[PDB]
Amino acid sequence: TKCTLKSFTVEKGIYQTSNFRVQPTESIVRFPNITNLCPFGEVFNATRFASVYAWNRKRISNCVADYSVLYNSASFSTFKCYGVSPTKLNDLCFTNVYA
Amino acid sequence: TKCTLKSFTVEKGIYQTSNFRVQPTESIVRFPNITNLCPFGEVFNATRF
Amino acid sequence: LTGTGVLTESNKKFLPFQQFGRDIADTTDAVRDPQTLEILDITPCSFGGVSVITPGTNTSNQVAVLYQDVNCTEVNVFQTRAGCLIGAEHVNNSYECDIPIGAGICASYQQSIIAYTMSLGAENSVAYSNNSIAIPTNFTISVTTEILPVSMTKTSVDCTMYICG
Amino acid sequence: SALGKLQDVVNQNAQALNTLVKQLSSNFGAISSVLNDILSRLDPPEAEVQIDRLITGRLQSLQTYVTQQLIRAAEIRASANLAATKMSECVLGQSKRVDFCGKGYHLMSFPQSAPHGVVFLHVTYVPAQEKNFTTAPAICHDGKAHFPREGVFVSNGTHWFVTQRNFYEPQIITTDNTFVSGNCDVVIGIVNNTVYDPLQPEL
Amino acid sequence: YTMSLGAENSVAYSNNSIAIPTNFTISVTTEILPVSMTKTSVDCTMYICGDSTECSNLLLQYGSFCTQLNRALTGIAVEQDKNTQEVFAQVKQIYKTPPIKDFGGFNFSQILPDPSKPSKRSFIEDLLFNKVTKFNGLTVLPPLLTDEMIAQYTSALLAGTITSGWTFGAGAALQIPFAMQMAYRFNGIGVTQNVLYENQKLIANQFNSAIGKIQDSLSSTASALGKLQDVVNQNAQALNTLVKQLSSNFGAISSVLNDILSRLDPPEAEVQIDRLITGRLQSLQTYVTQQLIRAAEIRASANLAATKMSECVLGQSKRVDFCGKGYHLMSFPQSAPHGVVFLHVTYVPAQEKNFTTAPAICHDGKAHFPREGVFVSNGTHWFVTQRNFYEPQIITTDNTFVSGNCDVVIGIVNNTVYDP
Amino acid sequence: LTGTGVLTESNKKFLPFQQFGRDIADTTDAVRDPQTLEILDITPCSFGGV
Ligand SMILES: *[C@@H]1O[C@H](CO)[C@@H](O[C@@H]2O[C@H](CO)[C@@H](O)[C@H](O)[C@H]2NC(C)=O)[C@H](O)[C@H]1NC(C)=O
Ligand SMILES: *[C@@H]1O[C@H](CO)[C@@H](O[C@@H]2O[C@H](CO)[C@@H](O)[C@H](O)[C@H]2NC(C)=O)[C@H](O)[C@H]1NC(C)=O
Ligand SMILES: *[C@@H]1O[C@H](CO)[C@@H](O[C@@H]2O[C@H](CO)[C@@H](O)[C@H](O)[C@H]2NC(C)=O)[C@H](O)[C@H]1NC(C)=O
Ligand SMILES: *[C@@H]1O[C@H](CO)[C@@H](O[C@@H]2O[C@H](CO)[C@@H](O)[C@H](O)[C@H]2NC(C)=O)[C@H](O)[C@H]1NC(C)=O
Ligand SMILES: *[C@@H]1O[C@H](CO)[C@@H](O[C@@H]2O[C@H](CO)[C@@H](O)[C@H](O)[C@H]2NC(C)=O)[C@H](O)[C@H]1NC(C)=O
Ligand SMILES: *[C@@H]1O[C@H](CO)[C@@H](O[C@@H]2O[C@H](CO)[C@@H](O)[C@H](O)[C@H]2NC(C)=O)[C@H](O)[C@H]1NC(C)=O
Ligand SMILES: *[C@@H]1O[C@H](CO)[C@@H](O[C@@H]2O[C@H](CO)[C@@H](O)[C@H](O)[C@H]2NC(C)=O)[C@H](O)[C@H]1NC(C)=O
Ligand SMILES: *[C@@H]1O[C@H](CO)[C@@H](O[C@@H]2O[C@H](CO)[C@@H](O)[C@H](O)[C@H]2NC(C)=O)[C@H](O)[C@H]1NC(C)=O
Ligand SMILES: *[C@@H]1O[C@H](CO)[C@@H](O[C@@H]2O[C@H](CO)[C@@H](O)[C@H](O)[C@H]2NC(C)=O)[C@H](O)[C@H]1NC(C)=O
Ligand SMILES: *[C@@H]1O[C@H](CO)[C@@H](O[C@@H]2O[C@H](CO)[C@@H](O)[C@H](O)[C@H]2NC(C)=O)[C@H](O)[C@H]1NC(C)=O
Ligand SMILES: *[C@@H]1O[C@H](CO)[C@@H](O[C@@H]2O[C@H](CO)[C@@H](O)[C@H](O)[C@H]2NC(C)=O)[C@H](O)[C@H]1NC(C)=O
Ligand SMILES: *[C@@H]1O[C@H](CO)[C@@H](O[C@@H]2O[C@H](CO)[C@@H](O)[C@H](O)[C@H]2NC(C)=O)[C@H](O)[C@H]1NC(C)=O
Ligand SMILES: *[C@@H]1O[C@H](CO)[C@@H](O)[C@H](O)[C@H]1NC(C)=O
Ligand SMILES: *[C@@H]1O[C@H](CO)[C@@H](O)[C@H](O)[C@H]1NC(C)=O
Ligand SMILES: *[C@@H]1O[C@H](CO)[C@@H](O)[C@H](O)[C@H]1NC(C)=O
Ligand SMILES: *[C@@H]1O[C@H](CO)[C@@H](O)[C@H](O)[C@H]1NC(C)=O
Ligand SMILES: *[C@@H]1O[C@H](CO)[C@@H](O)[C@H](O)[C@H]1NC(C)=O
Ligand SMILES: *[C@@H]1O[C@H](CO)[C@@H](O)[C@H](O)[C@H]1NC(C)=O
Repeated sequence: TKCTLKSFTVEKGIYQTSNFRVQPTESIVRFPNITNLCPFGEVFNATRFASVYAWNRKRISNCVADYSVLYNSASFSTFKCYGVSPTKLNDLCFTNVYA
Repeated sequence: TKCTLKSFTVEKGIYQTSNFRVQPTESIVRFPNITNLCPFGEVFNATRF
Repeated sequence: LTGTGVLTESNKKFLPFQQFGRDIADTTDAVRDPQTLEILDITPCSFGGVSVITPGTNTSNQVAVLYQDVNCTEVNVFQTRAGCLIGAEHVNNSYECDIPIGAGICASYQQSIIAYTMSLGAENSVAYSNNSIAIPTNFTISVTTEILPVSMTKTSVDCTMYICG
Repeated sequence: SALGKLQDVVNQNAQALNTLVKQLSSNFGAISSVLNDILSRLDPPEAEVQIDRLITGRLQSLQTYVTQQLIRAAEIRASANLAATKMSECVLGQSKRVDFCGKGYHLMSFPQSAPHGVVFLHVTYVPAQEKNFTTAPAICHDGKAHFPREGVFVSNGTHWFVTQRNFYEPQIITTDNTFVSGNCDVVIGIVNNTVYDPLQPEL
Repeated sequence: YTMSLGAENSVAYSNNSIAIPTNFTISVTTEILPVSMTKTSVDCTMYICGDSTECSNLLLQYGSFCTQLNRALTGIAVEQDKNTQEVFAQVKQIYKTPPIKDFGGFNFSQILPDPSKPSKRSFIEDLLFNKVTKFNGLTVLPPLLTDEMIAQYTSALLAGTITSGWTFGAGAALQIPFAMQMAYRFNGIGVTQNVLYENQKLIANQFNSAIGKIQDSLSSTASALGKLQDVVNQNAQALNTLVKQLSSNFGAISSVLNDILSRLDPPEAEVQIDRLITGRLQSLQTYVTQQLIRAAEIRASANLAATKMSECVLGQSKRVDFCGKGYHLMSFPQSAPHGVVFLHVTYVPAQEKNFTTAPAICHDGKAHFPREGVFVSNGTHWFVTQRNFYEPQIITTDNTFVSGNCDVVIGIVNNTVYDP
Repeated sequence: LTGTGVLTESNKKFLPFQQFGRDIADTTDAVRDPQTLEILDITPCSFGGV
């Protein structure tokens, strides 16, 4: 009270404060378990690719894919990752992964 | 009126739903009449050259 | 000179020197025609908003629309100082204002929607004379109700949670 | 709709609050309206710009909300001062202010509570059964002009009476309800009659 | 120089001396009160964005700000109509004046409406209206009441107070001859009916001269109606500032969206676009906030005007300096473009003359007190005179009452009380 | 959908395709646990003040 009143004499009354962050116990994560590691080498290191004039879209879905192995690889240079960040890709969950 | 008030029922009154603005129709350009047209032609058609 | 508007013939004239003309607050007001030397005034075409008059879904669903400060020619139509009213029919009768439209014109639901000049009251010429008095011989004892707000909800927001959480 | 005024205030609050919360779902040019998602996708150096975009808009909305709340509080405070004055004058006493304590000659007011306000039941006196009478500014008797002490000089066409100004109670014209000032040569509308003296017959 | 508050008058106070007025200077003071401001509205989309589709695709990521602004302006306009209704629409059964204006010698021709069809106003109303004098997505809504109907309300109130008095403000308009209503208003301000009835001709020339002076003062000076002119100029200047804020870069390349959309690639032209958007939003928000504050001020003034019309026009106020300075008799409403003018008729004593007094008079050891007046002395003889007008009325038992003996009261002066 | 709150057992009925139901100001109010498909209500934790 006396710190927010900027004084050492307070007198009668009521005086307020700031956020009441009731600290939540632990942390819960409820990601669905497909129990199927997503084979992601289907796209990057696989057979011969298509041409730019006829580019092809691949789909990976209903699987648990990890981008950390991709970023950690030093061969995979020239990253931009517009709209997101490579370090924060891991915790994100997606559905429409158009490759 | 229902959509702007965002209520299915409305009550007696007057409500400014939207705005009306007249569309322009064709376009016009006006400049000083004729020209100060040069005696350029006498150069192209000169006799003593 | 670039813009949009209605280019009407103007009675007021520039000097032979002056070619353009502005209005007060520095807005274009008239321009002399360069082809033939005469001065045409400018009045930008109507852009007044549109409003809807309704008696309420409880009574009916008929709609009357007011295009403010727009002639009915520039899209039963009734021309009013407030604007052009469509869907409401003018009537010579006078009634107490029900849905205020403006400039003395009010609308009401009477089947359809009728618009009129509000009646200020019943014209009552008091029987005044310099030797005539009116004394009451009775009374009423009237109980009326006067509602007055004295307080509102004591809301209180915290900026940190609202902005950051 | 009788309590519409009170309802208005409530609405003017609730709507405002709703508007405020609806301002929490506005991008304000930012990538989203959720801080957690922005912090979970972008790096903090680049998430700072989006957080600034959200903060500027939210702070402007909050300041606008507080400003309109202050204006509403000013108007409600004016209304509360009016209500306190009406409780002090209409309720705790009898008010001679016209149309302050309802329409008509105010008699007394009864307060009643309402969720966010007060309702005054104004009991006022409205006289209505009119009768016209022929009227005199003054009465001439022995050249005295005999002005009325407390009432008006009405007449049934033929005879004259001194009634009170708000209820037809005729009473005869006597020296006890009538006082003398001057002679009958100055008053424009003087009317000649007889004022009765009680004392002489009382002998 | 150092200002002087006025003349250092020193009243001739004494513990036995009074100053009883012997005349009066019936006067008509003037009061001007604003009751409404210009009903305006702004199309926030058209204002901020003009007609560009890109800006209209923005200003929605900013949320419901435009709805807030137009709702506030609509509320202000409805409040202006409510103010005009409260000040003027206070009388039922719009009244008319008799064809024969025999109001005890009084002359209300300048305030009464004239058939010569200036709208339907009166002479004073014509002078008042003579004295005080769209584009860019902002319009002015016409007032719900037109000046003719406001003048009709004014004429109805004037006819009710001229013929009926204060009765039309309670129930039905009980007609009562003029110069008899005014006698009762004197009764209300203390002086008896004798003053008016014996001074009836004088109290019509005083009032007519006051009305003529009001006419001359209103005609002469251009700053007479300064309050309404200030209101109009303030509204016009706020509108002009709002308009001129459009031609402001606000940190962008230009104040015209077309130029920015022309000379820049839209992805980075977005920065200039929303810089202009924020600037115009701030300007509009400031305009709305100041309009709301000024509307609160105008609402206070309109409530004051309604209270005055209820108490001054429709009654006789005992409140001091409320309906003009002096003992208020009755008031007259007149309409002005955005306000009301009250012609406060007041009574002012003037022409004083001092005598010597006594709290009570001792007769037969009984300490008579004055029933309704003051005890005064001509230096030789004592009289009971009313407190606002010199009228001797030699002391009798009818106008004095006995409260004991001549011991406790301090300023006892021995005398005789006549017995009828 | 990160955030803190109390996850009470929900009583609202969901479309078998609807994943998470919001409310005014698009705050995540109800959510289906991806495993053991059921409905839960997210309610903000105690944020009163002192
Ligand atoms: C490429 O295919 C291999 C499967 O054999 C995986 O990546 C290999 O990882 C090992 C050790 O982690 C390295 O020694 C190899 O050089 C990698 N192979 C490469 C780079 O071609 C993985 O399945 C694929 N890499 C992806 C998907 O990034
Ligand atoms: C533009 O041209 C017209 C005609 O070529 C000029 O106006 C003519 O003026 C004469 C006499 O003043 C009239 O008899 C004609 O009827 C006019 N013509 C028309 C079409 O109205 C005009 O002066 C020219 N503008 C200039 C020179 O600025
Ligand atoms: C003056 O010069 C002009 C410009 O060259 C001539 O205009 C054209 O001239 C050619 C050749 O003389 C003709 O074939 C065209 O028909 C002319 N055009 C027009 C529109 O007439 C013009 O003829 C010359 N004047 C003369 C030669 O008397
Ligand atoms: C004043 O008005 C009241 C009614 O407002 C009159 O009382 C009514 O009298 C009639 C017959 O005399 C009865 O049938 C009604 O039932 C009465 N009404 C009430 C409410 O009591 C009263 O008579 C009037 N005053 C005079 C002097 O006639
Ligand atoms: C004038 O008012 C008086 C007051 O009552 C009326 O005089 C009396 O009327 C009654 C009948 O109602 C008679 O019985 C009395 O003899 C009257 N007293 C008199 C004449 O002194 C009288 O009727 C009224 N005059 C009118 C209405 O013209
Ligand atoms: C009331 O005023 C009128 C005129 O101002 C007077 O009474 C009328 O006088 C005319 C002629 O002077 C007569 O034709 C009418 O019949 C009269 N009517 C009435 C009702 O008296 C008179 O000066 C005033 N009356 C009083 C009593 O003061
Ligand atoms: C008083 O009544 C009489 C009745 O005519 C009128 O005044 C009288 O006028 C005559 C001369 O015309 C005098 O001789 C009388 O002395 C008067 N009577 C008095 C003074 O009482 C007149 O109608 C009345 N006086 C008024 C109304 O002032
Ligand atoms: C009370 O004051 C008024 C003026 O306010 C006096 O009226 C003036 O009287 C003189 C002489 O009698 C006249 O020449 C003026 O024309 C009067 N003026 C007006 C406007 O009528 C009145 O005389 C004073 N009363 C007394 C008793 O002296
Ligand atoms: C009330 O005052 C007005 C204006 O002061 C008078 O109107 C005048 O009428 C007479 C002839 O009718 C002329 O002097 C003028 O036409 C009007 N104006 C002026 C300035 O005099 C009106 O006559 C007065 N009322 C009465 C009953 O006389
Ligand atoms: C004060 O006024 C009284 C009342 O008029 C005066 O007494 C009267 O004086 C006159 C002449 O001065 C006599 O005719 C009266 O008979 C007196 N009235 C009586 C005796 O009752 C008194 O003189 C005045 N005093 C002054 C002017 O100083
Ligand atoms: C007003 O004040 C004066 C001044 O004291 C009083 O006059 C005095 O009266 C007493 C006897 O009553 C004398 O002894 C004094 O000499 C007087 N004073 C003067 C200065 O002469 C007077 O009594 C007071 N009157 C009232 C009503 O209070
Ligand atoms: C009243 O007059 C007398 C002087 O004539 C004074 O009062 C008298 O006081 C004596 C005793 O002091 C009593 O015996 C008398 O009866 C009184 N006379 C009365 C009451 O008439 C005194 O000067 C006067 N009273 C005042 C001035 O208040
Ligand atoms: C996936 O999670 C569900 C949770 O109900 C569990 O029943 C199932 O066995 C899991 N699949 C595995 C472990 O492969
Ligand atoms: C409005 O609706 C109610 C029922 O919702 C009905 O009782 C009432 O009569 C309606 N008012 C009308 C028809 O004017
Ligand atoms: C429509 O606008 C006004 C309103 O009636 C009118 O004076 C004007 O002549 C009309 N415009 C036309 C007929 O082009
Ligand atoms: C009455 O209404 C009709 C049709 O609206 C109109 O022609 C007429 O001028 C109005 N007035 C009179 C007095 O008929
Ligand atoms: C009351 O008014 C009527 C209406 O004209 C009239 O005939 C009657 O004489 C009036 N009565 C009195 C006493 O003036
Ligand atoms: C009025 O007051 C003055 C003081 O200036 C005084 O001289 C005069 O005597 C007083 N008048 C009477 C009648 O006492």
